[PDB]
Amino acid sequence: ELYAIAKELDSWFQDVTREKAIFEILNKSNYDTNRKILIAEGWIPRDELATLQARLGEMIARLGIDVPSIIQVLDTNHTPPTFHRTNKFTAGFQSICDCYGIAQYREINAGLPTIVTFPFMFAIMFGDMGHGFLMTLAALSLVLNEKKINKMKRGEIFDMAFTGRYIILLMGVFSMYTGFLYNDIFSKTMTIFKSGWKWPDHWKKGESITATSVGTYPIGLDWAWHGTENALLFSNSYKMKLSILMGFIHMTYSYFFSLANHLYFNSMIDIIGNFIPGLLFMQGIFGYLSVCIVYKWAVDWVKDGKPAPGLLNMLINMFLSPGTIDDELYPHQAKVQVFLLLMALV
Amino acid sequence: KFSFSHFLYYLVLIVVIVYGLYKLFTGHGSDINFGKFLLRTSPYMWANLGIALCVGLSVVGAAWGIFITGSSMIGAGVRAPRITTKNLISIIFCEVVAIYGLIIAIVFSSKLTVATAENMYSKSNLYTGYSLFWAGITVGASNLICGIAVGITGATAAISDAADSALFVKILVIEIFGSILGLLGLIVGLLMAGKASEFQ
Amino acid sequence: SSFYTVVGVFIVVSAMSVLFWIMAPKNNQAVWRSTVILTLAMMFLMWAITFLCQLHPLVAPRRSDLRPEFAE
Amino acid sequence: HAQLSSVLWTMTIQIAFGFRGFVGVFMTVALFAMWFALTCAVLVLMEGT
Amino acid sequence: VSTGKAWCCTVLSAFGVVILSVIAHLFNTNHESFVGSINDPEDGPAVAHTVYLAALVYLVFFVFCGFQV
Amino acid sequence: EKEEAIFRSAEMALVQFYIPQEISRDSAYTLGQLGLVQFRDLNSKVRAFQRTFVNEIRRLDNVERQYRYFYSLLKKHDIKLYEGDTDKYLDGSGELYVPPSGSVIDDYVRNASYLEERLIQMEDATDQIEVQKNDLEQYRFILQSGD
Amino acid sequence: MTELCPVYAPFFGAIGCASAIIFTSLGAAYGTAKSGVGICATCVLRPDLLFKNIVPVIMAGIIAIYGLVVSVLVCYSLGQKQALYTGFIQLGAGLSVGLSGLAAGFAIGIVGDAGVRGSSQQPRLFVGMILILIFAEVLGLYGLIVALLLNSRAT
Repeated sequence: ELYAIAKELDSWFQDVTREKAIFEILNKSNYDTNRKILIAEGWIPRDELATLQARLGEMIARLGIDVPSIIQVLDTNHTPPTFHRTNKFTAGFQSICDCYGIAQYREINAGLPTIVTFPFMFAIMFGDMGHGFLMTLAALSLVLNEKKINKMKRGEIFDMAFTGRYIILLMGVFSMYTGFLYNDIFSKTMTIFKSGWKWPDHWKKGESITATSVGTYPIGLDWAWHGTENALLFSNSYKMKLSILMGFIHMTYSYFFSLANHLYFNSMIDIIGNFIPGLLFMQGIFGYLSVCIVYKWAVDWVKDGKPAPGLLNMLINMFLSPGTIDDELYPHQAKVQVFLLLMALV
Repeated sequence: KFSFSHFLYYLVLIVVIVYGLYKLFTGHGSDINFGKFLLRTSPYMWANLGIALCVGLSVVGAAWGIFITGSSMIGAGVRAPRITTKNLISIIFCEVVAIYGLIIAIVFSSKLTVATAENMYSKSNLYTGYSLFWAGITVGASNLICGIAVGITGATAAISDAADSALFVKILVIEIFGSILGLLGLIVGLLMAGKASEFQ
Repeated sequence: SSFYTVVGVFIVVSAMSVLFWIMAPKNNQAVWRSTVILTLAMMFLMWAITFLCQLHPLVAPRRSDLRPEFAE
Repeated sequence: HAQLSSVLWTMTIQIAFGFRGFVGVFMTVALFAMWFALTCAVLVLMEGT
Repeated sequence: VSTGKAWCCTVLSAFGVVILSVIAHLFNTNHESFVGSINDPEDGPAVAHTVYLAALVYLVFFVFCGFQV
Repeated sequence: EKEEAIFRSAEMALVQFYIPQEISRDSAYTLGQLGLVQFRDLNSKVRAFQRTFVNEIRRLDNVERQYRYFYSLLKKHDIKLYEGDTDKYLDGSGELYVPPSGSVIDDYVRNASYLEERLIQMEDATDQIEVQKNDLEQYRFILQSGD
Repeated sequence: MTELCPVYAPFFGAIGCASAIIFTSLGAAYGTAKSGVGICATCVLRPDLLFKNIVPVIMAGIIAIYGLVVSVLVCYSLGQKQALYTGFIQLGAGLSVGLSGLAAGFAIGIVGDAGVRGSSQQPRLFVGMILILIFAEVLGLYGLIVALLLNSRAT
């Protein structure tokens, strides 16, 4: 008896589940007894409204009832659902971005920027070509065999790996790029271009030599820094200023979605009361710091003969002791600094 | 009433009192010369203890608040997993506490330089050693306090949000006050070390 | 190669980004002209930072263990 | 990540380069096995997450 | 013998062949990142030879486990 | 064409369905297998036990209870379900042109109600005899003791 | 000896080398023990969640890995006639990473226990667990960073 059950129990359960869901949907209809009609309501995308009309026209043709079967679209103040139409590529990024929270109806979807920004922040933090290459191979083992792991049971951890396969692919690729800029393949550095640093002509074994700037390395960190005992100083300066700069840029790019949302929702009051002053504050402090970092890189202090400013100390003095600029970065820096302070305060 | 820790506390108190009275009565009170201890002791012990305790106590406070509020929000999240992303701002403000310590440790590490033996124990080197020591302690201890406070407040916020989402909002203001406390600690540490020169 | 080589690379990157924005395929146009543009932007920004930190360095490589046969 | 990768390279595989002969070959094989196992485990997987 | 161990050792030995081959080449060419330090081995080609032999050992493992894939 | 909804969410429209009561089940199947409608709960302020179609759900929920009890029994006696693709072939999951189940659901309800009792009866028989099986096995193990 | 390089200078370096690995290892041990009690309690009912619940003990382990890194780096900066400056640099690095990883390991243990329990009762709590737990790990990471910054100035 149980074996007879097994050959058909699954189909019975599918049919009964569908029928129960059908009645649970019908409950949400207003049963007008005088008109003998279920007045149902539902959210459907407008581009799919025609599909709905066509398919109901097909079923009514099947039944031959010739009933009105009124698809009466109507205006409403109710908040519509947030539908994001995602491919296999952007599905993982959409899932990770909306796991925090589901976006307000027809506001900017964070998942579309996330597709690039999430893997590439991961890469900036990860930043190795050997490990990025390993991650790329791991992801490709899921993307190339995509049709085989699909329509296949995956458990949970392997299912998590598969659903994120394009996330992991972009992590691996951007990590290879980042490790190229970090000039890291595992522990070791690449030597594919002529170094911008040239060591002295001759030295004694064990002598604490110092390199000289014959130029600048084209793309990536110079391999002359590998194995140097002051590699950490330059690497920390580089990566810390990179973190500050790229974090500011990412924050500004995301913050401009506030402006785009206010424009789309016709909320000029949010533009003037929230977007403009918040933008002025954010720029006049941290974007000032950002353009200041890039300017300090843009100035050849040893050639100019001017003292290289203490940039973090200057940022601190911008608030804890305004006006007393320690080392002049650029002319009239005191006036601009106090103006930015006053603007941020205002 | 007995406990080993209190027994050692009273024992060392008695030993210190007896030693002080012995030195004082014999006319050798100046042998206990904490000032000369401060003068003779290497400034780098003070500076690196300041940095290490800054980051260590900032991390202790951050972690302490983090597991308080994280355990509370995971427990409250069993019925309402929605609580996680909503109240995660508590974990965020606990972590920012340790980031403050990291920033102060970077700033103070900028001061660490090899001072010359002829200039080892000068006024400036002693001043900067004491400055980094006490500024690191100030930032680290304020961060420990603020991390614990923010963790307690965020745990309460997570549980209240589990009770009702409307109660969350006004507890976030309390978390903001807790974060302002740590920010003030950081800026006061910066002011204490602001005029401290490098080791020279 | 002073700072303005960064500006030149910015120019070529911007030309590529505008060109692709114009010529993004219509099938998944938003995904194309968002992902490609953001990859170009972030890759350029990171490269520019890596190049600028090396453009006018304030610290030079310093080591005691470099073997003398590599002095060439 | 950079410091962990450098320390792991120094501790695991770079030791093998100092020995020669078939003992050197065996050390290179086994220490590469350790290096790659820890690179995938600790660096790629444990620290990529 | 089992497919899981066969795949694991095949992949590990493929990475072994590639990585130890490139390391042996870089030692054999006296690349600075591998020989430039006083703390590095003093004679590039000598250690290059043993790293190449290890690469051949992983080649044996790779080909064998392929025979059990 | 259908607007892409990755930069912003797709534009929703609220649709009011005037469905004749006789064709309600067929219509519900049609737009459920169509799969683009999220229904608003108009009866939100009506207690669930007094809602319009409560009994039709209750009978099917009893049927589902019986089916999961059958699955528990199959696991108890170690039988594997067919899990055939017939339902997947019938339900297009992207094609709305499929006919719903007819009166077969009433046959499901009747069959399930009968078969559950059948399984209860034979399970009680097999369980009782198994109890005396275990009892007499223990009795034998006691008696097998030589000294 | 000299005024800059006293014979007692290597004491601070050696004790910092010890301190890094010791305190990071106690932090990792607390994390591993607490989270492993959580895992063993949880997976009696649902062993299918073993490789999810294993994350907190793994993060505790990486804390000790950070400690090992710092201890090795300061160890190879040690010398008999090393300066008192580098002695206290090594002491500061070891103490910072040790105390930070200790606190991080305690937080990881407690959060991982609570998280594995909750994510066994509520599967949607896995992402929450892991995202809090990474935030606890990052504190030991910050201690590692400070230890590296200090050690970069050892001689």
